Amino acid sequence: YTRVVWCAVGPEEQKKCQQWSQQSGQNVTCATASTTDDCIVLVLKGEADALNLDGGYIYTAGKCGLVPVLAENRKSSKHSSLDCVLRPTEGYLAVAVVKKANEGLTWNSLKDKKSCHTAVDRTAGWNIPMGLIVNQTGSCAFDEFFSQSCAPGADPKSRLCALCAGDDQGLDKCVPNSKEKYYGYTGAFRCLAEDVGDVAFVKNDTVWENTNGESTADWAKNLKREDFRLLCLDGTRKPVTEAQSCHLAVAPNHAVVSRSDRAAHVEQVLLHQQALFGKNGKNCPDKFCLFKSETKNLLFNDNTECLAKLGGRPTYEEYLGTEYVTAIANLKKCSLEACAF
Ligand SMILES: CCCCCCC/C=C\CCCCCC(=O)O[C@H](COC(=O)CCCCCC)CO[C@H]1O[C@H](CO)[C@@H](O)[C@H](O[C@@H]2O[C@H](C)[C@H](N)[C@H](O)[C@H]2NC(C)=O)[C@H]1O
Ligand SMILES: *[C@@H]1O[C@H](CO)[C@@H](O[C@@H]2O[C@H](CO)[C@@H](O[C@@H]3O[C@H](CO)[C@@H](O)[C@H](O)[C@@H]3O)[C@H](O)[C@H]2NC(C)=O)[C@H](O)[C@H]1NC(C)=O
Ligand SMILES: *[C@@H]1O[C@H](CO)[C@@H](O[C@@H]2O[C@H](CO)[C@@H](O)[C@H](O)[C@H]2NC(C)=O)[C@H](O)[C@H]1NC(C)=O
Ligand SMILES: [Fe+3]
Ligand SMILES: [Zn+2]
Ligand SMILES: [Zn+2]
Repeated sequence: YTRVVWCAVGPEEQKKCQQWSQQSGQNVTCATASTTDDCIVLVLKGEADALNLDGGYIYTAGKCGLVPVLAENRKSSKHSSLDCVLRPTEGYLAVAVVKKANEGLTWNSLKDKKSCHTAVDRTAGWNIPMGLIVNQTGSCAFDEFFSQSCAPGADPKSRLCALCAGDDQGLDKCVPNSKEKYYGYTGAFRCLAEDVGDVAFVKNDTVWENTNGESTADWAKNLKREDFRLLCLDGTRKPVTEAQSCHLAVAPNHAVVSRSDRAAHVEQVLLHQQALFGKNGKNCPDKFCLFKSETKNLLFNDNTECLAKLGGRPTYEEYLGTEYVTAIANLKKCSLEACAF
């Protein structure tokens, strides 16, 4: 009776999920929704069991009673003796990236420029940068800071969606799923790489994984790290190698969430699923790899080494931390106690 229903966001994730479902022998089956919020609703209704969420979405799900179950864990440097599944998470660096050729663009001259965001409500793409901007300008009119943007999830007829391109046909403009060309970490970075936007709000890893031949994708194969600069909060610009000293915040890792009454069951299935399809899995790269999808980051981030257990059985507030949680609450005053559904 240990069957788990995963929630896929958009048709590309659905496709990957179906493959996983086939290989799992129906231990995992798939539900699909157009947006992450819709997937959250499916979980609440008990029509789906779980999905992997960015920190920003964990906050939404948390208010509605969903709980973190396992966290994405990437390549470490320390803790190297301890196993991946037991190793603590280090969190990723949220950064703002610009073209080197775009001289004189600093943090202090971002107003009226063109911005690329992963999606509304996400940590590096929205919550961190817009929280900082709202704070600095003392205004809730974050919708009027940049001249134009691609922020998937915003009103398709607003300036916040002006730069979004939609799918292979121009349909689904600004939808918060991989159908939108400039959606997510990869899409937001592509938005910058193609000079549609002036700045991209992504995490540190995105820059590295899509430059100097790390990505064989059409738009990325010719990109060089040296051609990019990170915007620091002190008004300086640094090479992408200096992320440790030039980031906007440290973000809590993406995590699997489920309804609390299903948490234990979801955990045991997943631990077994990754033994089969994880980084060193029995059937990866032979038959299926759960953490691969050609830089598209479908279901999970492509740089995920393993899903790790969470020390101290944390609530959603403890995981994201009190630092990050307070930032979100303040930004959400612009747009204390309620589930948003
Ligand atoms: C006071 C208000 C707190 C905020 C709200 C409550 C949060 C409650 C949970 C957080 C507990 C704090 C750290 C405990 C931890 O598990 O982590 C390290 C301990 O690891 C081990 O070796 C355990 C080995 C176990 C063997 C025994 C079986 C050391 O911690 C330090 O190093 C860790 C990796 O080297 C980072 O995870 C951690 O930061 C964390 O990194 C991420 C970036 C994320 N953004 C987190 O939000 C951040 N921490 C906080 C508190 O925000 C960092 O401070
Ligand atoms: C935008 O501005 C608000 C207002 O300052 C920032 O919220 C504030 O965040 C700090 C740190 O999270 C909170 O201060 C304190 O933290 C210490 C722990 O170090 C704690 O001991 C104190 O009780 C206190 O919370 C502060 O409470 C909080 N202020 C308010 C009014 O909620 C927010 O972080 C800023 N946004 C961004 C993205 O920086
Ligand atoms: C930013 O992210 C990049 C890529 O995720 C990190 O570079 C990787 O670091 C590991 C060891 O920590 C190396 O073994 C990998 O080969 C690197 N990946 C690539 C694609 O080059 C980098 O360490 C991160 N920077 C910070 C400051 O966290
Ligand atoms: Fe994220
Ligand atoms: Zn820092
Ligand atoms: Zn606790």
